Amino acid sequence: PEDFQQHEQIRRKTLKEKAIPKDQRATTPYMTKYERARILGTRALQISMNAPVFVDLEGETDPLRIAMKELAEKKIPLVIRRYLPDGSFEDWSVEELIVD
Amino acid sequence: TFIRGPICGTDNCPSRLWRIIDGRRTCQYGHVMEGDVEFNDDETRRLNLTTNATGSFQSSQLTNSQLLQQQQR
Amino acid sequence: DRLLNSSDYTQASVCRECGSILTTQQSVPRIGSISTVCCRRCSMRFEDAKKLIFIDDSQIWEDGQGNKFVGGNETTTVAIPFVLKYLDSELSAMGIRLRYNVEPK
Amino acid sequence: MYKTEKVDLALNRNRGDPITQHFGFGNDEWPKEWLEKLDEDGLPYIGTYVEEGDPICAYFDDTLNKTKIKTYHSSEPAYIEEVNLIGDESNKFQELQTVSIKYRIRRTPQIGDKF
Amino acid sequence: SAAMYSRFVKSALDDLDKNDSTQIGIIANQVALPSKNPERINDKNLNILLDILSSNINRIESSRGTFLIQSIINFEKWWELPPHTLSKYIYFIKILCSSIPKWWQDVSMILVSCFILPIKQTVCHHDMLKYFLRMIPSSMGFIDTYLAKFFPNKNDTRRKLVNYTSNLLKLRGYCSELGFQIWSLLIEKIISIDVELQNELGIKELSTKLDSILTLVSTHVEEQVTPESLESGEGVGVFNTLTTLFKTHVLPTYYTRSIQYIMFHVSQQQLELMDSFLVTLIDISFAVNEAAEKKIKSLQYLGSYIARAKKLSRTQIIFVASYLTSWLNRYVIEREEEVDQRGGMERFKHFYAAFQALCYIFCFRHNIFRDTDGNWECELDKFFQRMVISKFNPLKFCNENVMLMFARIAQQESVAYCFSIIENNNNERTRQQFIDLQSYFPYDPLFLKNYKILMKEYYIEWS
Amino acid sequence: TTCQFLTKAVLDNEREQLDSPSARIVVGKLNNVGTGSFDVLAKVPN
Amino acid sequence: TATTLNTPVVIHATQLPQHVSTDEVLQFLESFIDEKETNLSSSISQLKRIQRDFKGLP
Amino acid sequence: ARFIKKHKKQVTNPIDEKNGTSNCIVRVPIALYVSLAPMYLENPLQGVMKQHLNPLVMKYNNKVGGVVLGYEGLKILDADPLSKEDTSEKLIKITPDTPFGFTWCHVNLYVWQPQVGDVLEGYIFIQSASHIGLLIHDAFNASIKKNNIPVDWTFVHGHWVDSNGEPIDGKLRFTVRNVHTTGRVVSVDGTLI
Amino acid sequence: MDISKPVGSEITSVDFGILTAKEIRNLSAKQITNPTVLDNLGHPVSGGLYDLALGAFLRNLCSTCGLDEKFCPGHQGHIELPVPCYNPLFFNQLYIYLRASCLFCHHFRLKSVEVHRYACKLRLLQYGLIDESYKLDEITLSSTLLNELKSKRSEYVDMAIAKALSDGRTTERGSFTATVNDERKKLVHEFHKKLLSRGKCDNCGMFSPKFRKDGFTKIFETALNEKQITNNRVKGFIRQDSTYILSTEVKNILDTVFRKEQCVLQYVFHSRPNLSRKLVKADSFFMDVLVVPPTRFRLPSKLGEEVHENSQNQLLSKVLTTSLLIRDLNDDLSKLQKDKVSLEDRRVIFSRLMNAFVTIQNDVNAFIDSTKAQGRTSGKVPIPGVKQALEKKEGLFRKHMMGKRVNYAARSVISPDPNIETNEIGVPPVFAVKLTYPEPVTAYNIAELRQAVINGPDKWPGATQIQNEDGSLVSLIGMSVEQRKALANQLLTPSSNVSTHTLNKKVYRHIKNRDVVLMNRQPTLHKASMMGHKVRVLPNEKTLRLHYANTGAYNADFDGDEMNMHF
Ligand SMILES: [Mg+2]
Ligand SMILES: [Zn+2]
Ligand SMILES: [Zn+2]
Ligand SMILES: [Zn+2]
Ligand SMILES: [Zn+2]
Repeated sequence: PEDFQQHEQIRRKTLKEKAIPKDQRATTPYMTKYERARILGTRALQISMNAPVFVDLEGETDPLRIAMKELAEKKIPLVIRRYLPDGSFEDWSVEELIVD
Repeated sequence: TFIRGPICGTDNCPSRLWRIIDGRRTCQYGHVMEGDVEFNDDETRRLNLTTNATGSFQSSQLTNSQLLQQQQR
Repeated sequence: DRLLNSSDYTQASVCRECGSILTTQQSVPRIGSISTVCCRRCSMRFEDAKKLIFIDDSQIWEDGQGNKFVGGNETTTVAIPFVLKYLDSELSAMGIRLRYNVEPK
Repeated sequence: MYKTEKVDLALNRNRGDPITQHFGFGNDEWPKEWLEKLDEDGLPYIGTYVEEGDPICAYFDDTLNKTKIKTYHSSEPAYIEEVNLIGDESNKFQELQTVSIKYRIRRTPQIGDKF
Repeated sequence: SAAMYSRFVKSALDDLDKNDSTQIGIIANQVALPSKNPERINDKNLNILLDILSSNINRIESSRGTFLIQSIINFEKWWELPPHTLSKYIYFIKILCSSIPKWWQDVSMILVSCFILPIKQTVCHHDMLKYFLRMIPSSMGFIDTYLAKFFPNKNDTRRKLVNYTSNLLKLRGYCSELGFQIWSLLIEKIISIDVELQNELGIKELSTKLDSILTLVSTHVEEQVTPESLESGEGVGVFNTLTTLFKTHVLPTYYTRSIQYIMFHVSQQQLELMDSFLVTLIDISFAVNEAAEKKIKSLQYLGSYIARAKKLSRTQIIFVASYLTSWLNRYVIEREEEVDQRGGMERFKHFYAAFQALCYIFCFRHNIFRDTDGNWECELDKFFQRMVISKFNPLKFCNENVMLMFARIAQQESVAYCFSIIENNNNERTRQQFIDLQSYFPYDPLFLKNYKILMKEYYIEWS
Repeated sequence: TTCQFLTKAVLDNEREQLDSPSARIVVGKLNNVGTGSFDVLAKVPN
Repeated sequence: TATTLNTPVVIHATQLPQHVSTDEVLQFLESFIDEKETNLSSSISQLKRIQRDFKGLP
Repeated sequence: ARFIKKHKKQVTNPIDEKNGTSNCIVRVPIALYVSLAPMYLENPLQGVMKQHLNPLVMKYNNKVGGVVLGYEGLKILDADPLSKEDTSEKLIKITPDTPFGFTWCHVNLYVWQPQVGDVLEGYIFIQSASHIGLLIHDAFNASIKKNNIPVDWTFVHGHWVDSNGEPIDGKLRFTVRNVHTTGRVVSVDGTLI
Repeated sequence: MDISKPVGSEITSVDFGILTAKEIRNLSAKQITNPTVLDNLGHPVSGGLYDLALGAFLRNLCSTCGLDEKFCPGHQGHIELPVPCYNPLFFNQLYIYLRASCLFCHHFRLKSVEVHRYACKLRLLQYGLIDESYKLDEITLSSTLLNELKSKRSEYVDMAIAKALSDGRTTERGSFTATVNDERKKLVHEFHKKLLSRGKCDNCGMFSPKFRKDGFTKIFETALNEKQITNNRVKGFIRQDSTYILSTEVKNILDTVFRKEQCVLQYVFHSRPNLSRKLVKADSFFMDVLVVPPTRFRLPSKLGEEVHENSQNQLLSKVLTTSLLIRDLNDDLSKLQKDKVSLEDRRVIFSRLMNAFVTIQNDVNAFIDSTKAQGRTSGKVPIPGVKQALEKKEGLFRKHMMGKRVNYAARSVISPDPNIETNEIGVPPVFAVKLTYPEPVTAYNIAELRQAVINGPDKWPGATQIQNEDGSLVSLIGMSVEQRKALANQLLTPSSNVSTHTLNKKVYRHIKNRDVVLMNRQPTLHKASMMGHKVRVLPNEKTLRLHYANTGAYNADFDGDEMNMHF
């Protein structure tokens, strides 16, 4: 059991080391088109398997058209983890990315 | 147009497990057999195998034994 | 989608110690509880386990020959194509193993 | 477009065996909508309309004691123009082991037909 | 035989100590034969085999005796032995499955699978389960899988369904800790036979398959809930698991009417039940969080229940119909300025279905509405005339046939005027899942026979 | 030539690290270029 | 039987276990069945029979 | 050289005092990598208990070693390693191909574990000629078989009668010989000698 | 693939290795002994190549796990061998370390500090330190002189390793980059050339004899020379404190070398830090056993109506027959007494075994490869081996792993249509019936999935399957209207369980005007020739309809061009 706890202190200390803190995020402030497609991909996979939707549907039936609508009000509760090729990452929320 | 077989691997039948709803086998009342797919080989020493049913191999040409020899005499 | 999901996509199983996909089998049950998945390579013969404390009860299994075994129970299931499982067969004829690392450990 | 398939059961016979299966109807139960498309010797009526699933010959086996069947395989609905009864060039063997059916397939100018 | 066959099995048990076990293996082939075969071990030979085992079970707990136990427990028609060998076979299981408590899960697979027989042949099956499900208390869990695994199919025989249903209701009778999953088993399965029948409105099989099962629940539950089981027992528990499965199973399924009749039967046992069954249909017909299709479908469960429930009083019925008329009056306060707005009439489809309940209640309980004094209830003249002169117009968008019957019994009392707007209809000249939803009344006359005979307690007719 | 690159890699006990888009098709992971270049986390409350 | 929708994929014991005395077992057993009141019922029924036994009531 | 001795029960069980019996109820803190459905995205603590900790109540699980009674203190480990412990919005990694969230957990499992060589005292609910049937703590089944019964003890029609000539009933003290855990039910093999 | 069953475990790295002889004999089930494959009845022999512990066959059950032929994974068995054998892929790296060993000194014919130099360069190059490996030439100043050169070299390696770990320059698992991978291929190419350019043994002065090979793994040990025995016998005092050579004596010298040459051969076969400390053994070049594939990877090859033997069963047959000619002739010399045997009878047995010790090895060379075996039956286009299925254009890697075949895809002739949009495609009603899409049931589409189940499999828009909450499919093909409406009203009914209390029914709806396809035209030159169009379902045709604005991208001309379509 202690050989797991000694193992777990490594994995948490590495992920704390890899994570770039919030003030130093030097990547782009935009939503690249590979990020927008996966946000509407995963959010439409959650609406389809009964997640709570945060908008009013207005008679839509396709789960892609709901998650397209929910991005237009910045209600999507996801977090993008932009990897750098050393291992590091920067948690950018969806609400703070300029979609274009 | 059917083919007899097991009942079903569920309690929700009896049936004679009819033939191929394309790809897999089916019972009468709907339930697709879960799970096996029809095999096929699209492209020496000749053996005594008679693969016929769903691409799987069957046995040699001895039938139920004495009936071919009782009815011949 | 075109090269894993809609060609083969077999959810196989691996061992989390020897890391192979080909040496796992369903143990035939005892008296008649549920069956469980076990691995041949990590396991010992049970009489060899009695030669080296009491051996636990839940970590014994048996194949369809009645032979007992201990160990080989740490296993999970991953999602691979099937042609990997054919390749692991073909490489073991040449004497080559392909040990996998399956995370989380 | 015409198209000829040779219905055969003289194969797999191992050079000296008795006539294991015969043409013609048996005497046990058989589902009796085979009679709508097959004549009473196990050969189809000339001019019928075959689909994928209809029978083309009904050979009654003996070593399995059952009124078997042979089916149309291609998915295109064809008619039947000619059936020939080929006899043996060698000696007797005379239970009609080789039959030749010719299907006539309609080809109307569709969309996608090269001119 | 009397002394040699006792020494024969004792010389079979002796070879067990020397790991041989072939005269065990022959005698194991002797036990597990069919009962219909005269090559079997007879009755007095079975007496000799069982007391030499019940004397000492502590020798055959080996890996090489597991065919000996398996030959015993798979005794084909074991319960049809004479009762002097039957009382020792029964006494063997009460020692085997308590000395070695790993063998209970195999015999419990047999005692539950053999419940496809009528109750008068499995009287010793149910005595053993009430013993072991209190004495192996951890076995209360996995037998729930065993109940649902062997339930017969909806296209199986009429023999197997009704014998399996009636044997389960015996198991409901004493294991109150299971409770939920038995009622969840049948109501999930009787609904699987019911949605065939509404489309028939293989008929003669599927109709007579369910009415035997649907009677055997209703006659059982009218005995289970009683006046001495509400204030003193657990009849409030039988009601709640029946009313929480009406909400979860019979609400979301579509186009059914034979299963809500079991709540047309339990609810009429007392008066506080029909208040609680009413308050069940109230807070789901008005809660704002659900979609409209549950507030529409439950309002049809409100209109067609109160119209057909035999035991009712104005101290409930008018007092909710007073607040219903206030719920309409508070609906014509806010949204009668939202009737000229940019939008369609679909915004008040909840209202016309709410108003539909009033023109169904009026067609069946109008002689109740007359008080002693000779005045109507809650200013009907200030109500039935007032709602139709608005721009809402609840004659056009509501039902065509069950509301036209109301406009005959409206002008049999002249309480309102609505035929000139019918003359306005032919003057002025997404929805299909709702248009065919208000044409659905749950408690219409049943097409079955036996359950209509049971329903002359409290079901009324159109007369 | 498949045997040549195979016999060099076994004699070296070379751990493949699954980074090329031809290695991830063999094993059956998600690719690295394009949309498989980040992770999407969810934000659950409490 | 058991997919990964009702099974953890691993369980690892982080620490060594600590032997707890009965008076805190009764405090845990009290405060657990209060907070657990659909398939939990047939487990907490058996748990109700345990807590009566520790205080001592046959 | 090589050891497979890591199945050893590392904590021995004490003997309670003042009594003659043991204590076999422990508290072990575990960590576990669970799944999480896309419908419990607003109640993730409620959704882990309803999906992964409730099927472990009152059954056997060999990783903790005994029988799990219950749990306390479920804390979802956060995937954002710069947040604090007082936050109320934690992050959970979503699988690529599927919408099912996967995560870690920390929780305390109260386990009742018996071992070979301990003293247990339990009730009697059947006395037969070949065993004595036993319940421990009115939940778990035990047996004291005939070959482990001492030779100076007698039977009568029935109930067993001791060396001095009295019936035995109720709380019969014994020591453990084996713990059988094969099927879906625990089994404690006892011994009186 | 199904989005209701998720996986939790992920594969991250595929380490390699060699299957060892103690490894296979554990995991195997039933050792294959019998050279035949079937008995007379049409049934597999208990011990032959179709054994029922190697996979369920015709209708039986697999004797190890006990499942049907549609549930058995298969298991692999093993053939025993009395001779070890030469592994025909690991041959030239055995052939190089043969011609560099000293048969007397039991070391290499190179020096003792030159080898220790190449070890200490290869250790630092494991950790990526390309600089300190090159500064090891900068350490140079008899008996204790070479134990002072070896001491400061190993201190300088240890000083550089622990300094490069104080910061994050490297880690204990070791870095490896394509630049660090380059220098390893230059040292090893130099360390193998320096071992093959030796004459006299530079450790103890002796002269080692010659070896020379053939392609069929025939090596002939050449005897010595008179000048070199003259150096051997006069150096017999300091060391005082063309016959065909078989397999087992070559084994016996190489365990003796590899026990002594650990600290240099540890780093030749390791491009990463050895954390398990698995010692290198010379058994890793010799195939003591032979793992046969499972029965399911050895099914007979149907051709028309006949059934032929599997081609790998033939190459595994001839191994097993020739292993019975030797195993009889092994016990032939032992049952016959060793004093009764003459000088001729020991020499006529030793001209029978030496012909059969070749043909056991020239069949392992035939089972693995086809080029590296004998020229048989005048061309004949011979039986391909194991390597021949793992090869070029039609092999395994370039036909079944990089480019596959797909479900849910169609192809037909194209035809023009200007009356649709530029971003559309005209799907005819013969593709709009067979192509489906699993669309799960929630509250917003239950209005439309009821109407799409009632419509049945042969009316667009319709559906062709249901799927229950536990994976159990229910088709709709044969069902009539009162049975489809029996299922259409039961889509949202909860099925009570504790496992699947989250999941819900997926209906396999038809393709619609909402969906998106992925057209394609072979040959696909540039990436703008695999586009994605929105479906527009047209009636009364059989060809795909396309707008003219997309005929710049696919290079299409409407005279018989065919285009795929995915989904
Ligand atoms: Mg062209
Ligand atoms: Zn079926
Ligand atoms: Zn393993
Ligand atoms: Zn198998
Ligand atoms: Zn030396």
